[PDB]
Amino acid sequence: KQYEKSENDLKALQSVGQIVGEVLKQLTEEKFIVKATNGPRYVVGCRRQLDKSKLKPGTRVALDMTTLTIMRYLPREVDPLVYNMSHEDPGNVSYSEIGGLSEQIRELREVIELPLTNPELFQRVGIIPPKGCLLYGGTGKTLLARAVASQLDCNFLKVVSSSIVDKYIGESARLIREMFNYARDHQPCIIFMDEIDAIGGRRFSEGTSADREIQRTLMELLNQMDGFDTLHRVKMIMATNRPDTLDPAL
Amino acid sequence: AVDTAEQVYISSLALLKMLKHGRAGVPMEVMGLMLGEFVDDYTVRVIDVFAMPQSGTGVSVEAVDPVFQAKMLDMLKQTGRPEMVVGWYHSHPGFGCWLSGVDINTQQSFEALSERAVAVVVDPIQSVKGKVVIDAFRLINANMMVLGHEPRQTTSNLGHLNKPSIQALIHGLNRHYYSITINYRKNELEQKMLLNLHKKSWMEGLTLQDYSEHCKHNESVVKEMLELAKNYNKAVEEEDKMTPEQLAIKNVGKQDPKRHLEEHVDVLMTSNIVQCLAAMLDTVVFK
Amino acid sequence: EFLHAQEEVKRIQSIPLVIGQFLEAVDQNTAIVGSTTGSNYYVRILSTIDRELLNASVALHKHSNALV
Amino acid sequence: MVLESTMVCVDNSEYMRNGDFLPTRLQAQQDAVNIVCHSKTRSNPENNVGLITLANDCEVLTTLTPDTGRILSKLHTVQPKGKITFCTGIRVAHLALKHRQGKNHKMRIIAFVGSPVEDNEKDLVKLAKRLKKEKVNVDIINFGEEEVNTEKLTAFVNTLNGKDGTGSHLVTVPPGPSLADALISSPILAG
Amino acid sequence: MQIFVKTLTGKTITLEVEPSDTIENVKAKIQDKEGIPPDQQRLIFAGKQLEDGRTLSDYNIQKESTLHLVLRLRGG
Amino acid sequence: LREELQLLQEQGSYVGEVVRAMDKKKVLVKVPEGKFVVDVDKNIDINDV
Amino acid sequence: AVQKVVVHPLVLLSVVDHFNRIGKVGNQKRVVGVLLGSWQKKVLDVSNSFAVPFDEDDKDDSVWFLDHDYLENMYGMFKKVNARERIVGWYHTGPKLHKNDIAINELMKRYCPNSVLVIIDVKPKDLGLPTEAYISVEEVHDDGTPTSKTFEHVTSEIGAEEAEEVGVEHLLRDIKDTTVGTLSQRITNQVHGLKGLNSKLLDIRSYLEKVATGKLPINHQIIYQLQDVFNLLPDVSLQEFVKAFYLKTNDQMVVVYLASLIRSVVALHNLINNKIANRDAEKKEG
Amino acid sequence: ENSEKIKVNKTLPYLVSNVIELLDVDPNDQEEDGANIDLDSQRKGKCAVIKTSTRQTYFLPVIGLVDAEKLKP
Amino acid sequence: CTKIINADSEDPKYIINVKQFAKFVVDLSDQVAPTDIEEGMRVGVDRN
Ligand SMILES: Nc1ncnc2c1ncn2[C@@H]1O[C@H](COP(=O)(O)OP(=O)(O)OP(O)(O)=S)[C@@H](O)[C@H]1O
Ligand SMILES: [Mg+2]
Ligand SMILES: [Zn+2]
Repeated sequence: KQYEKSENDLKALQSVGQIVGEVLKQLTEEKFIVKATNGPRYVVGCRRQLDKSKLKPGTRVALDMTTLTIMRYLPREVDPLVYNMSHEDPGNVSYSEIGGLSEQIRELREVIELPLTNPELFQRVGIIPPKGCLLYGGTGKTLLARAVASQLDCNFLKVVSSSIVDKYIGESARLIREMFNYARDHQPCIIFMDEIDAIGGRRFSEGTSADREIQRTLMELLNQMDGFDTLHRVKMIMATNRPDTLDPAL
Repeated sequence: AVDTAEQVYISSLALLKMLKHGRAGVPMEVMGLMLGEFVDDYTVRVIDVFAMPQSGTGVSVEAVDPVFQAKMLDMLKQTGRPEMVVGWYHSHPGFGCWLSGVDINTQQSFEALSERAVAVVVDPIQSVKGKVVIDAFRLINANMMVLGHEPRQTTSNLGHLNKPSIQALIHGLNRHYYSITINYRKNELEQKMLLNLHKKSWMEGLTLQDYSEHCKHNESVVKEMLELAKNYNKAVEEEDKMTPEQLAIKNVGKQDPKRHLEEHVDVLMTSNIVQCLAAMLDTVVFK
Repeated sequence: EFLHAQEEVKRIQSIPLVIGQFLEAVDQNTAIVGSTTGSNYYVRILSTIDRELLNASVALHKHSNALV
Repeated sequence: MVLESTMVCVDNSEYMRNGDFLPTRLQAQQDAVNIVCHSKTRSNPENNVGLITLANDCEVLTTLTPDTGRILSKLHTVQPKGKITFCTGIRVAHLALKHRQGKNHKMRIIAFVGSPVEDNEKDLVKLAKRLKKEKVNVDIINFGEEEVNTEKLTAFVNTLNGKDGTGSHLVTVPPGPSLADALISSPILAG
Repeated sequence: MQIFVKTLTGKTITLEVEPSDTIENVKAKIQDKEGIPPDQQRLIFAGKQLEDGRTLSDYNIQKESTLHLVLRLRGG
Repeated sequence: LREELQLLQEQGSYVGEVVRAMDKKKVLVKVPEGKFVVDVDKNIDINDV
Repeated sequence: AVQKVVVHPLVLLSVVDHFNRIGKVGNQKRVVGVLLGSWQKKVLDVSNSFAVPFDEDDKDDSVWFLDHDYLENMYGMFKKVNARERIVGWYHTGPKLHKNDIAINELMKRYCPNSVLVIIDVKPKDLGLPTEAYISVEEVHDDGTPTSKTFEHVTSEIGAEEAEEVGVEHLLRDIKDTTVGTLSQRITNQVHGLKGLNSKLLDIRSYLEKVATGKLPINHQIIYQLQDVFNLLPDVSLQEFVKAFYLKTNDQMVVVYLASLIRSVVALHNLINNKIANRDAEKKEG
Repeated sequence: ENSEKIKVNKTLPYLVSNVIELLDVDPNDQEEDGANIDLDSQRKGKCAVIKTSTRQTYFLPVIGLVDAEKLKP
Repeated sequence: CTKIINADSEDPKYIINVKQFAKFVVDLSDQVAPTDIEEGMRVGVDRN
């Protein structure tokens, strides 16, 4: 058994990692113009037994070192940042554990718990449900959020609203991008921001420099939230310590 | 010893099996056997080629059950006439032709029983229509590489005819193996019956061509040929001007009239002269 | 035979070719390229190029990295 | 060992359909074929045993193969119905043994005839002198019922082992439905 | 008692051995009488691969039996 | 035309920009890449540079 | 049922080498082998083949043999070494449509439902395409027999492929008729196909050899088409078929008259482009 | 000998990287012999994706020596 | 020029950090005392 383990290692230690790649468009049945997130892009060949059709612009592929041609393709990827940002609170927080906020309970409930199951009453009226709302007020705000999170088991996503930023060029915006991507991945889904104030910010005359791409990702999220996407089964939940300071448009 | 005038005769039949098996699994290094007929110390003849089920990785490729090998050769003896594994080949995908550090190793296994196992590379990418970068090889002893002694004792002006690529010279050539000049065994047995069998047609020319639309297509070209001649009524008029070597580099953004204006004249001729002549024979022949 | 060579010319025009964008020329049959590498290099051209169809989306050779 | 190739020719003619022999006429000759293909395999591992017929449609029912799992599968509900045509039975026996993987084997054929034949004796004697130029030794073993004293088959074996052949025989059938395991004990013991 | 093995080239060789010899013994013997180490000694008899630890009585391979060898192709 | 196939496989040239040159016909030249100095091709006077 | 067949030049060649390997029999042998391929989109494809051992004796020529174990294992190897590949039918070397090919197809139809055959050429001389294929249809009808079955030719052509077009165009390197201009049509089908119509006029002249002397079955179903051909012989030259013919000559030649008029002016502009390079260098250079 | 050869190819220079995702898709359909490869599409366990600081990403079909259950994104 | 990260006892197995290239599980040279390569320190490392 041990020697078998050893030869599994042996025969395992000859494969070669393969260049992760992405395709822009295509020219022929065989010509393919793709690009890896390494940087550059090169014309590249493929395999004649691997569904040359299912390679729509947007797909995710892998490439071999040696000859740089398509060998295998893989489904979506999910940027482990948000993954470990997704499912880390098993809090036993219960409505029993809370009190003094019944009206708030129901208020929140309607806008996040009602439509996710039944849409009828609304179209019977003929009004799309809202997209995102938030509270304002130590009153059990964050705690209440953690509590309500315990009622889906599939589609709760929370973010601290500050780790989002980065030190590299700009990928912070890419982060929120992937976020809304996963949102559309499981159409029922709840994204959450904790004290979105800091990231929120407001208007400035370019005092600092990082404020620039800060506001960049800011307007990025602005667009992503309510522009050119039929907001369906996707609620945003926010809270503050001063609901004054953020952008008036937000 | 050898004379570096080895002159490997292959065939007109094996190379199509080489490229079809080489290209159907192109980005992996596919390989197989070479089943041929030995002749004297100088030349060798490889007539038949077959592959095996294989198992590969990115940088390596192996074989599988050996039973496949003996049972395949028994069936080729009883059907046709018996032969012998002339050598073996493999297929660099889009590389060129050299012996890599693993390609050299199973060659070393095969050169023990017979010392003249020919190692063959076929590249089914670099081959466009003409050249088919093949370049068969065979090892030289690295013991004589240690001696600093130059092998193979050139006794004929037939070896140093084809020059190696620099990329194959970066690899083990010429420190562990050598190249061999080859040609192809051609005969009326085969050469007459691939020429007079492949590009042939039967009615494509005794027929007319969309008779209401051929004359319509004789306006679909001529209409823009007016305005293309208006550009030819333009570009000559800006001559006796800036030194027409300048009129080569400058005109690379847009199309010139002059070359494009004789382009359609060939098209507007052969579309008409063929269709006029082919119609005037059916008047005679058909009643 | 010229046609034979003219068809066999495309041995450069194989698959593993890098992608770029053409910028400018200074003479016949030679110019300078721009790829995602940003680094610019001054390389020749081949016959089969229609000089007339040249912000040129261009592919370049992998190893030698010339205009194709 | 010794180079031969044992080729059995089963009898699927329509006169072999009754139940005069005790289990079945089909199964009794089947186990007779089963024990001789265990006698030829274990005395020489190179011999494959496949079966042909001599009926109206001379079919390759099972291929000439060393496995008997196809032979054991087809001989159940084999449908032994058809007119006998032995005049082409010589040709479907001889041309089969020229399709073998070895011609240096001894051409040895057994033939099971259990039906009245309508051959010409003038046609088989041209086929027998054909086998003289083809150097073929066939031991014909009679089963079932037939014209008694095997008409045209004594005259064929004599014109088979003629011209210094002197080694083939004609195992004739007894017209009694007894157990056929003792009838074929003479070819399995010696030639 | 001897045996026989044929390479794909059609070679024909013998090896005087004894029924108590393992296949690995033959591996070494024709490593000395052929050159190829036991690594690529993929040998076939009766259309079957032999393991190097069993005695000759395990395969009933008699004297001068027609075995068949192929190398263990594994280049790349 | 039957030779560029054994000519074009050559690496191209390098686009550089010179602030100025100095003695021994050498040239301080930039590339976004750091600067260097090499000689000049004899066919090039430097007062013209 | 089947639109057409597609044959690669490999399997075209992969019979010839076997015809060489059995060419030492001298006396008589037809090459018969298993045809492999993969028919898709109602188009018959042919990819690979080998040949099965097969003999034939002239007296009582109803005795064939297919060593099916050689058919079982080698296809099992080929199903292993290419699982995309499968059986498509069979072929034979086909000089003259031998007699056993009425039940060879029925012997091995338990593998391929539409077990198609292919007749090839080993001694090429024709003006057509020397690859022929039939199909199996059966009939309880007309007049002939209660059990009737006759083969029918589905059309045939040699398909190409991007892999093998590299090979064959390297393997030709011979006399060629490339540069299709005004002349390739003149020789591929105006020199040639008019003589192609010879051997079809002369082919029905060969059936005509039975007027009172030839073979005993007479006509029944051969003359319904021949009655039609002299009936569907085209219209005579009296109608506006005369007049509308002069009409289009009076239209097609005008385009040629314009296009030739352009050809004279272009080369005249080229003439000054040599008189600019003749006079403006003899004073300069010398 | 196998562990020794491992150690041989288990030299001292190593590439650092961080986990991105551990891939688990099925084997492809359908595979044949001839040009088979025991590496590509022959099982469902297990694959993953990583990134060195040099900003590269390669696909691992083979886990390697250690197990991955101990690991995570 | 090279920057340290951390180490382990009984076996060299140090962790390096460099400017543009990534980090590597690394080793020292015997030709120096095995000690004063502790964390928070700048060291030299051959190019190859
Ligand atoms: N209404 C309440 N009922 C019971 N306990 C409460 C209540 N409000 C606050 N608490 C307690 O105080 C803690 C504070 O709750 P949080 O939701 O973190 O407060 P918050 O209002 O979000 O304050 P910030 O924003 O962190 S300053 C809870 O975890 C409880 O332990
Ligand atoms: Mg809080
Ligand atoms: Zn290789």
